[PDB]
Amino acid sequence: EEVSHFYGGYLYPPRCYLPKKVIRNYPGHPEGTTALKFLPKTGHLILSGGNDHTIKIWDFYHDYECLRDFQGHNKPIKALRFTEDCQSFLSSSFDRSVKIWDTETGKVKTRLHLNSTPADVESRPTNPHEFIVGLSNSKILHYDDRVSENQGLVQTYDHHLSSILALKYFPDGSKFISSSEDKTVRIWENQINVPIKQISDTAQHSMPFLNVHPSQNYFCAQSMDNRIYSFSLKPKYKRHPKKIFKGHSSAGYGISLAFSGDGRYICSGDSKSRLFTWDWNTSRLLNNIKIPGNKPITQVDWHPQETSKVICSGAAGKIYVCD
Amino acid sequence: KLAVSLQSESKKRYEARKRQMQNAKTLYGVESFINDKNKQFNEKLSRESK
Amino acid sequence: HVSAEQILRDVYKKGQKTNIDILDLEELREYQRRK
Amino acid sequence: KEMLAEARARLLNTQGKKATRKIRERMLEESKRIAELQKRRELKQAGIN
RNA sequence: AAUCUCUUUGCCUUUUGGCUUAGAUCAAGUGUAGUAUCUGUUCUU
RNA sequence: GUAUGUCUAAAGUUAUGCUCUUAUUUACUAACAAAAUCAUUGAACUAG
Repeated sequence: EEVSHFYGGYLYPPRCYLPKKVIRNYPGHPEGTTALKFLPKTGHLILSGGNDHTIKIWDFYHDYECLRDFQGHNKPIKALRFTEDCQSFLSSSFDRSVKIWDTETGKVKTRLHLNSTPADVESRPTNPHEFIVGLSNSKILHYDDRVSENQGLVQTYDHHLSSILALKYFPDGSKFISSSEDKTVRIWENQINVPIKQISDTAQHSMPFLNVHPSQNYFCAQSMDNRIYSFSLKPKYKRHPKKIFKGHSSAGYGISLAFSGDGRYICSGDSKSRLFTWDWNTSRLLNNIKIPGNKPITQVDWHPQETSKVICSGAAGKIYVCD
Repeated sequence: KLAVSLQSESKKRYEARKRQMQNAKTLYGVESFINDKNKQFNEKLSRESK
Repeated sequence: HVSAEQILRDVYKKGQKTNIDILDLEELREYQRRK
Repeated sequence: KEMLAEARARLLNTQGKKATRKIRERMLEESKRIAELQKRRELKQAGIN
């Protein structure tokens, strides 16, 4: 049985620079924060999840209070993803369930009882009804909540050989990228169980995280070799030989990476409680802010409109803002 | 004092060999090689011409 | 001019190409067992 | 120019199929090892030993 | 009397681990695809 | 086409200059492919 509490709709919206220091913090999740995302396009709200099995929305402006709390999972939160219209968000949990939450009323629009851990969930940028779930059993499930047949499971992608690590749609929603514990990255056409591209190499390590650069020309992948690689988003999608970002530590942690609103910079968490930031053109490391708590900072996100406000969190539980 | 003297002399010898290896890895003039072990082998062959 | 010596220097340069940490006793046991 | 490129490539190789597969297998074994520790660490942080 | 760095000498310290008929033969190929790769042009710098 | 190897992921809970867009060149790989001169005929067939 799900529950939700309100504390205030809030969805209506009320050249970048390097961040330099932590300006403020939020209570976050006591046992650790496992998911953190800014509200699309305007970033006036922060959605987060953690080990307390709860999900929380926090105001990024005014009094910085928590506005809505969602309690519908019996185990830690694994992934969180907003829809194109912000009207809903998806949540996955170690309880083997994916739930769609109405961002405003906190009512569950849909429930999926899975037979495997939903390692990552993603929603189609051009259709809020379509969502894909990456499973620990290596399959990727595509659902269309409008379809009642088989609970809306319209497609299954099964070429990966090991647990899915991350999922990321192309900005136009025609194709999506997937990464897996099988050490390969694959690009898929929507609803077609055929990978149009496969990215694999002898020295290429598994990539626990994927993101797309604001220009839509390249995508970046956090790799277990403590490096960030970049790949073209145009046909053949070759790896960019020079845009490699190095300096941080991430091996053994699913550390997220984000891009500045203007795409001038790239930033990422660090396993030693720090926030690194590199120049997108030369890939030179420009800063590494120390975050309180002395715990791995696995969650990092850059505000879509602010010039330099970044948010980060991790095993310490509290959420910190850098600027 | 004995344990410390043995540790310090082992350390000194180890670092001396480390520097010697960096020198060997940067000297040139030896016959063409395709990898580091091949370089060390060609250098060994060169020491026989003495 | 190309030379055999130049070719082999380019071969040498062509061929001449992660720090995990142990956080607790269980990882130390895994590491020691493997070693 | 293509002749020189092919020559440099064939002149570089030194190990047979088995040794080369052992190299790629050791790299894969390491990536599997790190994925195993990542999952174990997430579980540990959640109080699930 | 005790450091530091040079140079020589010594040490070679990641410094070729069997056998047979050189063990044997081959290295002319269409479409499409996959991977790597090449020149140029703008762009990055 | 094999030999053969690997995988199968909850629960049956053990107490705390340097790049990019893109049109080509070259190499390697593909039991993928019934390809028009030289009363209808390679045709289901080849493996350490």
